[PDB]
Amino acid sequence: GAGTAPKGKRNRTPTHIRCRRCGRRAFNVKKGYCAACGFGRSRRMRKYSWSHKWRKKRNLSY
Amino acid sequence: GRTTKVGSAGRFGPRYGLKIRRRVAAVEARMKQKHVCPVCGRKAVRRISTGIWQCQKCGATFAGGAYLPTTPAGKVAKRVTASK
Amino acid sequence: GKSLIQQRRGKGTTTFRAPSHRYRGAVRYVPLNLVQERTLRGVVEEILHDPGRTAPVARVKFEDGTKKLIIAPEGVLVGQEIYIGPEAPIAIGNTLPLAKIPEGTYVYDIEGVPGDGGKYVRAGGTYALVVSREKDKVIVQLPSGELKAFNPMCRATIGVVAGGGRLEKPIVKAGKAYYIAKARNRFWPKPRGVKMNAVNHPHGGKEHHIGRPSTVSRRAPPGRKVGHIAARRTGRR
Amino acid sequence: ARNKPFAKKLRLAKAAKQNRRVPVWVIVKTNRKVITHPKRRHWRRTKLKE
Amino acid sequence: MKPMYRSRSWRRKYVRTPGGRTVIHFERRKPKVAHCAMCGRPLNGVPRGRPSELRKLPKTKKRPERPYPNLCPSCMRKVMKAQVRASIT
Amino acid sequence: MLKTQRRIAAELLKCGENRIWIDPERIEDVAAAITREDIKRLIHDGVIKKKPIKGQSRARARAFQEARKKGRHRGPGSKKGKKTARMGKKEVWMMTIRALRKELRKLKAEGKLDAHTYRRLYIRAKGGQFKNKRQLYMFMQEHGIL
RNA sequence: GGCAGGGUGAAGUCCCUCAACAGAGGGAUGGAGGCCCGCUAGGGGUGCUGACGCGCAAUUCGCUCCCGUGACCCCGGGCUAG
RNA sequence: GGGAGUAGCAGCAUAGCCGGGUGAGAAUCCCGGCCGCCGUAGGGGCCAGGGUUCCACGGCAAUGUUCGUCAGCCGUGGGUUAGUCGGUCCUAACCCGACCCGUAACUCGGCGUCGGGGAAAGGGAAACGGGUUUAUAUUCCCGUACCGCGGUGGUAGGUGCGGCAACGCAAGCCCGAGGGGUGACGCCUCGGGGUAGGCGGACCGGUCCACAAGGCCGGCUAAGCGUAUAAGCCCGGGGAGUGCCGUAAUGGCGAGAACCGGGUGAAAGCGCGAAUGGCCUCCCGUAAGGGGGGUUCCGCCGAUCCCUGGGGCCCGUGAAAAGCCCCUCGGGAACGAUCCACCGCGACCGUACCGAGAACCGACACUGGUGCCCCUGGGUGAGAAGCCUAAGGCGUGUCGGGGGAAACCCAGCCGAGGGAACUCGGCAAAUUGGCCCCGUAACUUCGGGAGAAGGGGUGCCUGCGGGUGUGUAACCCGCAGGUCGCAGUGACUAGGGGGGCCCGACUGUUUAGUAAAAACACAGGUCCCAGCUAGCCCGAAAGGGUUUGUACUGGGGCCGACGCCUGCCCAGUG
RNA sequence: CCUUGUCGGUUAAAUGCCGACCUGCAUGAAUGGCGUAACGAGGUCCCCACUGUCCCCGGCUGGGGCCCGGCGAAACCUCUGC
Ligand SMILES: [Zn+2]
Ligand SMILES: [Zn+2]
Ligand SMILES: [Zn+2]
Repeated sequence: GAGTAPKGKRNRTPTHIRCRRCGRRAFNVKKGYCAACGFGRSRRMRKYSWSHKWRKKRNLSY
Repeated sequence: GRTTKVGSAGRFGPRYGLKIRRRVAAVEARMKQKHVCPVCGRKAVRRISTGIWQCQKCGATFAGGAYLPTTPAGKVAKRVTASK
Repeated sequence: GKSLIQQRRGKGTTTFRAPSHRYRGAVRYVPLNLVQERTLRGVVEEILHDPGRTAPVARVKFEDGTKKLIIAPEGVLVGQEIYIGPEAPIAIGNTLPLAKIPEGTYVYDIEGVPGDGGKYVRAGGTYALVVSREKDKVIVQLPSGELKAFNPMCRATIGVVAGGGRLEKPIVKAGKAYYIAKARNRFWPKPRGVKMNAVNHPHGGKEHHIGRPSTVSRRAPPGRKVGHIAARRTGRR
Repeated sequence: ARNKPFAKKLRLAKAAKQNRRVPVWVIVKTNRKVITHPKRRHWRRTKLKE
Repeated sequence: MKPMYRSRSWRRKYVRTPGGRTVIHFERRKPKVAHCAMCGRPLNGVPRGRPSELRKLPKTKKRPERPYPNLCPSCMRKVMKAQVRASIT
Repeated sequence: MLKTQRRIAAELLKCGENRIWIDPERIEDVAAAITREDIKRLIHDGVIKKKPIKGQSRARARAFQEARKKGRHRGPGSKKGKKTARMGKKEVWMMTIRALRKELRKLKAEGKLDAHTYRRLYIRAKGGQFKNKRQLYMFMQEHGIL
């Protein structure tokens, strides 16, 4: 069905690889941009006010 | 050959019905007979592709109909523009 | 609600787009600004099947060296010479302006405005007939039966399009229709709207019936034009 | 034969070197305080980020 | 077998070795013979091979000496005769 | 642990690991050996050997083929496939017609047939009249061709 | 990139004998099909309302049953986003 | 804490025993033998993915469904060598940037063009065999080769020939421009020639057997260089029809057949490479090592591997570009190679191991999935079926011991006389079964139904005959006689059949995980809009889909193969 | 709907099946009507054969269950329990 057996189909190419600008594994290899920092799409950094991750990285309050 | 009524549509066997089997058989029988060439006059013309007809002897290649080398409207246009 | 197939086609996705990289190039005549008053001569060097066209095409080589595709007429031979221009004879395969074409002649590949390359009467087995000439307009009978006026300087080619009788033979099988549709990426197989759910179609619902007239106004909004759009009448005769 | 990119190879090499136990002279120098650190990784248990 | 050799453009062949191994060798395929420009008939006196094979041959072992070596002889004679008859006036 | 020795000996003797033999009275000398050179010496001295392949006999099948040639083991209860699968359909016809055509040419070369009669016989054979050369000759005799 | 083996015998192409106003009868060739049998490989999931049901398994196992040159099965590269 | 020293450590592959050893300690680790399992996969090779799991030495606190002296566990040190293998080039579908347009704006939406990217199984220069290591090898060593660039020195040629011809030749150099070819292609089917592999006989050298014969093992040869026929195409001569030549089949001929001669042209084979190289074997104190021998002939089957030619189907037509060969032009110099011999140079990255009933994903050393992706000896046999078996692998689909083994359960075998009386319902089980001969109903869209139904036969031994073939080579097809058994497709393999009714025309698809169907689709029928700056559609706009398209077309609905048919009503809603 | 309608056939015995009749509660012509060869893991009635389905249950084979050595959980649990 939809569970354990389809999990076996996980030896294809990965959706995301390591990103050259920020060091995370969030670079989408078919589209050519990063889902975390925006590298490949934006000269500027991706940063949203509803997100916590950059504040956590800088030990900031929300 | 050894069929009373069916022809080329004996490949169908029981299926798809009378009207359709009859029509396929007739169209294909008239198409697969060797036709007269318009350049050399011999009966050596066969269909290559839809609308394209070729003579085996002289090598002449011409455009025509889907399942026959000529069409009625084509004959009329030939007659009229031969007049003028 | 949810969307219709006719609304998803407008987005331009792969499910709906034509595979024209598979085809032979477009078919256009020669520009006026390079055939002004010259009456060019060419030779037919190949006749070819085209997957996007419904008619066979021919490859013509001209004197300079330029090769081009034309829509092929019933009867044209490999090794035959054709003429394009105003002082071209009246012979099957030649292209002339309408002002030089007698009444009663069978014609194909007619321009809408002069110089536009060819628009009208292109399909396998079609022909148009020249009806009337005047100094301001030429009236032609199109295959739909309709009479239409053209500018007398519009270009047309003489004869009938090749590839007629195509529909004389039944398709017979579903698989043959599969291949015929795949060749041009047509939506196949086609669903019925009365066996869809109500979220999917203005027909639709578990009792499988249209519960309102299937004739729909010309001014209805998109998502609602299904059935018989702006019908003058319905039925047998 | 198995076709790695050079940069991925170098990152895997660092991950390989990182993976050993605390030296014994460190435990001695520290008087049994530092005896284990947070990056013991085994190839069947915890997978890395390629 | 590697995936590159699971590809049916490599014409595998079995060969027994001086050590008794019986191994598989792989080679690329040979291109077909030259054809006439007018008629599409095959040509004579023109050898078949890949580029590396053809570069180990001299010029005169690649085509016949006669003029228009890209045409069959009948079509060549047509061309020469037409030239002659147009060189009359 | 003698896995090293066994694996090296297999690679050197071009055999399998399960066909290597180590003397049970000299396991200690063999454990003392950690190099290919030392393993080679032990193989030269006979402490490590290659066992011979048993081999599968085919004498019973030989005797069966003999008897089948002289006419046994080929009755109705011994068959599992269709007669077409066992004989052929097209191969029989080919070998027949090739035989007939070869024979006809040989006759016409020996001088016994003229071209007209040869042609008519060629056509009869093509049409399927004879089914073998004895029938061909019986027809030539019945008629006046001999 | 791939699909053991076997069967049936469409069109097309003919041969022979007796006759010819018409015809009658006997022999072959050839290899089509969303054809047939088939746990070849592969794909699917009808019944026992079988085993299991803190399982080997958050949908599996066994027997039985269906397709198997096609609107067939699978792979690498891409496209469609609430 | 109780539940409890309980359940589970069975079911789909039931595997251990004897002797010896190590060690504190041995059902569970090592050696030998016996007995077993897999054997078109549990064997061999290798992607992705994983990342050191690879090797040697040393260990046993924890991990391992038991133990453990063992290990994919722990510790200490090691290990991946390339001009020729792959990536670095080309384009495909597709993506991006600039300019430009839109947006209040943008990291948003578009866009023809210009440029740039995009395939570790598509196109695409060049290397094979043997040895060596604990662990790498077409990468190191030995032997023998090839490619590109750059030089040196000679020659062909510039300024040369043989053939009626097809054609045969070393048959000039530099820079540019055109042209032709190759690259470069679908599905189905058939013949011809070869190879790997297999089989049979003879000879040599060995080995297993109270003997005995007989059985079993080994009996080899790469890239590269040189060398030519087959089909097919072609050139000369020749001159045909109450026809002649040919094929498995289709076919061919005054638009030039037969017949004589010839030219070009594949896969292969042959020679050199090449030998105490590899394999087998025989003597000596056995460390270095020592020593001498053999390496031969016929014949059969042959592919799913390689080459080459034919035929058939499409309302369906099955990539492109780089690169490479040839020809002709234009412009330059007087020299000078696509031939021979020699000399030098050839950067960067990957290269260990698994590749799955324990190295990948599924929380696990998970009967699932990824990958059956590529490949596989002998016998019976139609067969890559099932059964037995060689090679190779395993005894770890990782708890064992007792038992004439209590009831009861799971998975199997038999059952007297009856023969569906059981049950909602013949659920389940049984019956039939391969091949050859005979014979075969209704109904029918004349194709089928049909293997309808139904009936006979089948082993072993001894002899006779046929087909093709040169053949007491090899394959296939019949007859007669004798004889044994309850039984001869003796195991394995291997249909139970017939007659009425309803639905749906058929092949096909569906609710991943309680519904496979009468539901969907289908060919076909019929209605509607539309002459193109259209009709229908996306979007805030710019722009866009149908459109590389033009009424035998594109879009929108309903019915649903085929046959006989499809009546009346426009007051109402549209 | 009354309904196991009525008549006939099938059975020793028929709230079933088939064929006919027509007061069609509430059939009917492309929300198609009536038929239909071939096809169906579709639904349904009957006949031949066969059988442990049943009369009526019996005996065997392997694996568990039981005893022995070792590893060693969980669901559940107010206290208790004629
Ligand atoms: Zn980033
Ligand atoms: Zn002609
Ligand atoms: Zn030519």
